Amino acid sequence: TVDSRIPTLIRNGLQTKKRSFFVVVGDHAKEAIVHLYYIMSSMDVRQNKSVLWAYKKPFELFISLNDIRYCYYKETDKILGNTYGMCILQDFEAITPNILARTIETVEGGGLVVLLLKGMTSLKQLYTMTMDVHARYRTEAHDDVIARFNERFLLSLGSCESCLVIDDELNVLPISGGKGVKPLPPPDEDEELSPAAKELKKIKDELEDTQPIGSLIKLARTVDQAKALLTFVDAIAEKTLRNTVTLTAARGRGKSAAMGVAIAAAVAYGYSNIFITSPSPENLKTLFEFVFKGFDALDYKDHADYTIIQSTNPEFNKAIVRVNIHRNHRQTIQYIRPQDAHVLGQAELVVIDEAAAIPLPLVKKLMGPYLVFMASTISGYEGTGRSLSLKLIKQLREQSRSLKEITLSEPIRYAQGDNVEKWLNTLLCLDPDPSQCELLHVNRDTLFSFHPVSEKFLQQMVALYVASHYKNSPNDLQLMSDAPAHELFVLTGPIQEGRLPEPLCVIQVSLEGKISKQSILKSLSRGQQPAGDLIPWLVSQQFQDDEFASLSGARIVRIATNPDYMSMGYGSKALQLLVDYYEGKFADIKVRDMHELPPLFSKLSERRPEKLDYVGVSYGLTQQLHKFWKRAQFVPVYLRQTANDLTGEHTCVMIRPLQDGNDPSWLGAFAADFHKRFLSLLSYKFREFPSILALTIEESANAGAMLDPSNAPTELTKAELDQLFTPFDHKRLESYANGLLDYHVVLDLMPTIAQLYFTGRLREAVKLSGLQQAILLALGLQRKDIDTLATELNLPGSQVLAIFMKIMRKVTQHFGALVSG
Amino acid sequence: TVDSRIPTLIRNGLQTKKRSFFVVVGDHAKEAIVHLYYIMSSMDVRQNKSVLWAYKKPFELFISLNDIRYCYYKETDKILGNTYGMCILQDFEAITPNILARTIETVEGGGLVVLLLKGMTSLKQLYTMTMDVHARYRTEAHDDVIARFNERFLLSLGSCESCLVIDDELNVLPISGGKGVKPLPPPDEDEELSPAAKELKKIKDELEDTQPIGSLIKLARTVDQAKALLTFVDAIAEKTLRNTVTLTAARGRGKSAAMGVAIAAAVAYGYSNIFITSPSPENLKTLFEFVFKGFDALDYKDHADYTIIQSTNPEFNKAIVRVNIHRNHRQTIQYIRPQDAHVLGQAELVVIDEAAAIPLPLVKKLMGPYLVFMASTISGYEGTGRSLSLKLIKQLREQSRSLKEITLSEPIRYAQGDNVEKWLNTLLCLDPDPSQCELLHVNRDTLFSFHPVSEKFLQQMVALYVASHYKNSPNDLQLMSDAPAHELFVLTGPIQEGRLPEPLCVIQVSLEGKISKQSILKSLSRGQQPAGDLIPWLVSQQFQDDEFASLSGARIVRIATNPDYMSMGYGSKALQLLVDYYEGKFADIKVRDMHELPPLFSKLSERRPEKLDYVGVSYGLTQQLHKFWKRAQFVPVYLRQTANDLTGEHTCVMIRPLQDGNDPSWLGAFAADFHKRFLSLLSYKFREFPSILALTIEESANAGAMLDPSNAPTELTKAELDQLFTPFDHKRLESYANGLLDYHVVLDLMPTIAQLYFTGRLREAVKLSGLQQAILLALGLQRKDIDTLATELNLPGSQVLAIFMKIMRKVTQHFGALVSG
Ligand SMILES: CC(C)(COP(=O)(O)OP(=O)(O)OC[C@H]1O[C@@H](n2cnc3c(N)ncnc32)[C@@H](O)[C@@H]1OP(=O)(O)O)[C@@H](O)C(=O)NCCC(=O)NCCSCC(=O)Nc1ccn([C@@H]2O[C@H](CO)[C@H](O)[C@@H]2O)c(=O)n1
Ligand SMILES: CC(C)(COP(=O)(O)OP(=O)(O)OC[C@H]1O[C@@H](n2cnc3c(N)ncnc32)[C@@H](O)[C@@H]1OP(=O)(O)O)[C@@H](O)C(=O)NCCC(=O)NCCSCC(=O)Nc1ccn([C@@H]2O[C@H](CO)[C@H](O)[C@@H]2O)c(=O)n1
Ligand SMILES: Nc1ncnc2c1ncn2[C@@H]1O[C@H](COP(=O)(O)OP(=O)(O)O)[C@@H](O)[C@H]1O
Ligand SMILES: Nc1ncnc2c1ncn2[C@@H]1O[C@H](COP(=O)(O)OP(=O)(O)O)[C@@H](O)[C@H]1O
Repeated sequence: TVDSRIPTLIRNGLQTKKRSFFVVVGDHAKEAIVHLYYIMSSMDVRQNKSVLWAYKKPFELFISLNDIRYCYYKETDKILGNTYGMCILQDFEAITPNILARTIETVEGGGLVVLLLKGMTSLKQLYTMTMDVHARYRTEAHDDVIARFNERFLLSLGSCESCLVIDDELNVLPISGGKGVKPLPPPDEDEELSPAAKELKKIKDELEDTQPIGSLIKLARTVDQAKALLTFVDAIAEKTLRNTVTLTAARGRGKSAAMGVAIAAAVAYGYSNIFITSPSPENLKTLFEFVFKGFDALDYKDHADYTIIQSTNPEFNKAIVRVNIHRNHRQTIQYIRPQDAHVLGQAELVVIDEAAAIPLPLVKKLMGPYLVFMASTISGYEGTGRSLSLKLIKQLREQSRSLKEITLSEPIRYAQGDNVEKWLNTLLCLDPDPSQCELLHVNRDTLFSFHPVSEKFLQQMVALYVASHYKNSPNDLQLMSDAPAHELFVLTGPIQEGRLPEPLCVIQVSLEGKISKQSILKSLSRGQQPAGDLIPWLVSQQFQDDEFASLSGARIVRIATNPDYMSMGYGSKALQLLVDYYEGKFADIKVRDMHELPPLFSKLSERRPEKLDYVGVSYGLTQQLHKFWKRAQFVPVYLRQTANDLTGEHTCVMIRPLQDGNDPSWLGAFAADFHKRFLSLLSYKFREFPSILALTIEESANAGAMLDPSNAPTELTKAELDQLFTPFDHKRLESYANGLLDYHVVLDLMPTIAQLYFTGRLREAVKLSGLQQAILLALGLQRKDIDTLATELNLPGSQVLAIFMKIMRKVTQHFGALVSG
Repeated sequence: TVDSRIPTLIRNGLQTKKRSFFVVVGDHAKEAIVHLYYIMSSMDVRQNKSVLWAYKKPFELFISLNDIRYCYYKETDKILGNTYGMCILQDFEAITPNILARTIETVEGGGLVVLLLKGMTSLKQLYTMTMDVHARYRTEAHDDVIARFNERFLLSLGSCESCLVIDDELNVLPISGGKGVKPLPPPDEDEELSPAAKELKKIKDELEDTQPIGSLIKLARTVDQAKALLTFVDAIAEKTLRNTVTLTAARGRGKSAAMGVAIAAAVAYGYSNIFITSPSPENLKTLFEFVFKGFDALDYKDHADYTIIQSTNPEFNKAIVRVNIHRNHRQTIQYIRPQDAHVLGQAELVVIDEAAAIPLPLVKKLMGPYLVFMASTISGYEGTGRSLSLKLIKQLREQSRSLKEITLSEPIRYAQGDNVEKWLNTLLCLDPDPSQCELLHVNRDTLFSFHPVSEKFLQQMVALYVASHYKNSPNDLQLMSDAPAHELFVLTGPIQEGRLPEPLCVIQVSLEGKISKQSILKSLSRGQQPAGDLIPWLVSQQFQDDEFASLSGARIVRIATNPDYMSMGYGSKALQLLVDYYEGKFADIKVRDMHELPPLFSKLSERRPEKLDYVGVSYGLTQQLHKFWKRAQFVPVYLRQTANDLTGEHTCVMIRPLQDGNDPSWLGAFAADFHKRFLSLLSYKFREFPSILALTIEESANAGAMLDPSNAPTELTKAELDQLFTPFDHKRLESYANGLLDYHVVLDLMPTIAQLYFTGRLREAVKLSGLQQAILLALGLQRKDIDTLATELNLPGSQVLAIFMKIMRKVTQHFGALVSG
């Protein structure tokens, strides 16, 4: 006698085409799943689909009757863009937030989601379970890890109306939030149909006569997708290259699939040069899948009218790089990286999938005097921050000849308003004068306790620091929840009682350091790296130092303010409060844990700070971001040569010696060493730096070198000048300074003069303005051509020569005076 | 009573459609020309065309009745691709060989060519005329200039059968070679027509039905041009991109015009991406002229089916850069420079006009997996050497899927076998064991005396040294003929009597130097440059030296061997003979000058050489050419940073101190100064040099610095090493040498280590192989990326790191031993 709730929930999910959720507890879950599949199959025959099964590393007879796909947790990326009738998760030890999102969105509506839990006497042991991720965050300085994600995961099962926590012998648990589910009325679909379906049938048959719309539009499944297809084709049909269509929606809405049909329409419309740009070739798996689907709807013949060129040479062997069409005249569909903007000088259509993830300058150069298609993801898994989307939307409007924007709401695989989708979005959190503001430390125990007040703030703070991420990674939530030493700080204004304060800025601080001299020397003699810390474990390796790792410090993992209050002062003010705080300036029912709840908003005054020596931040170098860090008295110590592939910017590490009463000389050695490294390294992979940006780093690094008085530079004597330049070199300089010689001859002297000036030897003798320093820096250490410098400075080439010659007569006169005197 | 020869010659030229030549002598030539035009017009009405007139800086009534175009001698390039019924040259002072060719080829068949000569008592004063060109060759060391081109010009008038040296009062001179011209038989063209015309009419009407050939083929004027059109279109019609058509002919044959119709055919055939590459946009004036002519034959409508985009922004405002076609789908015709090979990744047709003038590597990268059209000029004005054409033809055959070659012979504007064309080609000369060979000095007085034996050798030697010129410049003949100090040397084998020796190698040596210390200081204090000499006038300016210009030397203006005997030894052997020779090791009838003729083949033994200090050569740097010069014991002194636009290579100057018994130390200072300049300048515009090529220059320059013993480098002491690297830098080096650190960290030390090695400080301490030196040179002084180095060396990137790490453990151990010891 099976319980009647399981058949009731299964029928409810199938009738409305919304996913159902189940969790099995026990060591004999094989009996449960086969009974679950029996109920699902005995009530409907349209669900005999693939049963996705994921593990890290009778039932025997039944597994040989239905299609089962076994996919590894690390290999779950291969099932992207697919559809399965049931998702199964077996090993709890490896279901990260990223994996949970990936294996859930690939389930069709009306299916089942079943999660396998190992044999348990009671469910109270799940909150303290070990994982495969706390093993990452273990450090010798901070080892103990408190598991909080499992606490939130088990408490959130009650907030899902389609979740049934089933048992080994088919029994329901009180923690399940769907125990009170009532059966739906019997379906009546013989004549009555959903209004969206009637609207979808209306638009399909209305344009059936017209071609190529009549054949392509049958591929659409939603009204929102269909309206995008007409919007795309309408731009194509005008045969005018002054259009631009921007599409934004969530993940799983069909923007990429609708993008492919738009491209297939353009091919049939007589378009020769078609280009696709995307952050990764992986994102084009579905886009190129529906181009062929659209081609099949157009009755194109394989190996006769089109060919598929697969770029199997690189690691992404499955990626499609080019498709050639030779029906009447040779038409082509080429996939290029966003950086390759030179090929687009002859194009007619550019499709930019996931344009939000592309850096804004790349999109700016990608768009030209042709037709551009754009798609973006604003919510859901792998979403984008609201700030970058706003920047992209505003930028396109400035360029506007015609721009049209559309949106998609209804999903494809599951009905809108899905219960499991809402539960997962909530679980992963996918979607005043500064002087009066005060910083508050957020207690992580109450924050992730799934309390209604706690949950509301968690959504606000999560959306605060993911508002600028190029891609939304849910694994960061696992990081904050289960970190051993990460502390969360929020800056709020003066807020009255009864109203939760609005987070104006969120700072995540990780405690780093306390490295024993044995541990550093053990691994500095090898190539292995625990990578528990970043700032102490990099400066020690980069500088081959032994004392810095022994210090104790903090790493600013993430700092973000509200996008509405940007450039107002709520970020710098939070940093100063955080800096002063570390300076010691402030002296089987499983209900939510109502007890053991400390004040969520524990003020900094009532908590004693730790004794810290420095604060460090590792961040992607940008001119605006660097200016903010330098304002907070940070000095660079490191700057990675290999620019990040996704963003195109170099990682920069800054360290501030916040502790007062301590020697500011251990950092003076680090800043000086980097400063002398930067000058010589300005020609290796730093040649692409703008002159102004590279100058600012040099000034900041030089300022940091002044923390140590022993690093003060000495003047240049006459004896040193003679050792550096032969009399032939001097006579060349005098003639050029008089305007009697071309500048090309005196060009080998750039490294000598520029190094002398920027190392401080010539800095006090001759004073140069901001513009002259930038030209000398580029010509001397970046080895930039004059024409390249003229373009970058937005100045004529002759004017650059005039400024450069001004630099010489200042240097030439001092050199002559030094030798003569 | 006018003489009957002028009407007879005019009728002869008109009937056969060959140009006629006249020369007028006197101060009242206006009476002669108007009588000449009267005879021309009174006998035919199809000659009332434009009368081109060129000057540097009644008749009044008659000039207002006919079209006259006045063009400046320097501005004669604007009449390129035009057609005129009569060419007039007035000022003898500026009719250079280049100008003479330019103003002659633009005359239609049957027209007149009249050259105006100022009033003369006798013609004997023409041989000694000053010009506007000898003013260039005047030098303070060598001032007197003997005019020989005018001597050859006046003697060659007798070798032209259509040249009548007319007088002021219509009288003929004995020097004229057409005084015995007999009248042609009366024409019979009512029914009888030339066989070429019948063949031309046959091919036009045969393909009249077929389109787009039927309309385009009417543009052809010769059978050879027509056969090219069918050859071009046949490649287009196959719709297969595995074809390549190479066209070679003389200048004025119609290769460019036939190229345009081929492009217009491709547009009508459904070709979207069409690209044109040429050395200069000027060469495309006629090609783009006939594309529109072909478009008009296709009845394309301006501003409705095609648009003309003119690149007026640069200096070549008349150049057409792009043409867009939007009849059915957007088709385009884009003009790109040969260097821009990245855009061709999507193309369907590439037209390479004047492919011979393009460097071979550029053509190699221009051709890809598409259809390529090629045209070249092999003879006539602005021709190309036989060596480069052979290199291009062979290279294409190696790449062969299908290749077809065609040729054109019959001209367009004038009938084949034109008398004036043959006279001009002759006038401008447009078209054994080495141990047994001996060098011979060619006497310039007899060489340019127009003697039948002398003329035959002149054609062989001219074709010898223009066999490698990218473009054929006839002004060089004016240089050799009227130079004040240039001496011509030819190397011949042992040849029996009665047979003129075959020139195996020709060397043109210009005597340079003897600059007073006042003259150098006068202009070294200013920016003006007489530019009479090159090697003494550049080393003095580049090095700010005062003694080198006072020396006496020789410049090897041009050295070329027979293309059949290349890489055999006839060039190096001639150089050694020339070097030893300067070392003093060898103790109104105007007939051709039969008297005053020295031995044309005066041996070096019977002529006393001049006391010389050095021999210098200015040449375009190539790896093969540099190896030959270094073998002859030459050392570089200069290397221009700005690569030549046409060829893409940098000018290099080498100097050899051939004089024995003299101090080889004045050059040791020059070579050492360049060697220290090259190391620092390897990052400014020399970054494009291959590692092997840049290494060879460094070795050669370093070897030259050894001529001065005082320039020998000293060893590196322990004190110097500590001054260069801080203990942090040393500890970084030890860790990397052990394989305990990434190579990116130890990268700022490249300029320090590479400079130390290549300056000689570390050269004797540590020995590096040829491959290791090249990697260290590029990574240290060229700042090349590893991936760039891996591609250039045709080696995997990991292997480059392995070799680079080998370089360190040699340097690291010496540094440790130096400090420890
Ligand atoms: C706005 C803000 C800076 C200050 O906020 P404020 O508004 O409060 O500025 P304030 O008024 O105080 O001073 C005024 C002065 O600030 C300046 N300023 C004004 N506006 C801007 C501006 N828009 N940008 C910059 N500077 C600005 C200046 O212009 C002005 O000078 P001015 O005064 O006269 O005008 C800060 O709060 C904020 O939200 N930044 C956005 C989030 C962020 O990135 N924070 C830094 C994180 S570091 C550790 C870290 O994790 N790094 C990473 C990052 C990514 N990745 C990977 O890449 C992927 C995603 O990228 C992937 O996810 C992965 O993660 C990674 O691996 N590691
Ligand atoms: C062939 C030749 C070198 C030796 O002749 P050989 O056959 O005899 O060589 P040999 O047997 O003695 O030694 C064997 C060794 O020679 C080597 N070697 C073997 N074959 C080659 C090879 N094909 N090329 C190179 N090196 C080779 C080596 O590979 C082998 O080593 P290996 O041994 O084991 O194998 C010489 O004779 C010759 O024709 N060179 C062609 C004409 C030329 O350019 N001469 C130099 C002129 S400099 C002053 C000057 O005016 N410069 C310019 C030039 C242009 N421009 C502007 O650019 C426009 C036009 O460009 C425009 O017109 C304007 O003018 C300008 O402004 N200024
Ligand atoms: N018109 C359609 N017809 C059928 N399936 C579709 C359609 N549109 C989307 N899908 C489903 O959605 C998946 C594609 O993901 P999609 O939502 O297009 O990515 P994105 O979120 O980038 O738009 C495919 O696996 C497919 O099953
Ligand atoms: N098919 C043609 N019809 C008329 N004129 C032509 C034709 N072909 C060549 N010409 C004449 O030749 C000139 C073009 O020079 P051309 O010989 O094509 O240059 P290239 O020597 O590079 O082929 C034009 O001025 C034109 O008058």
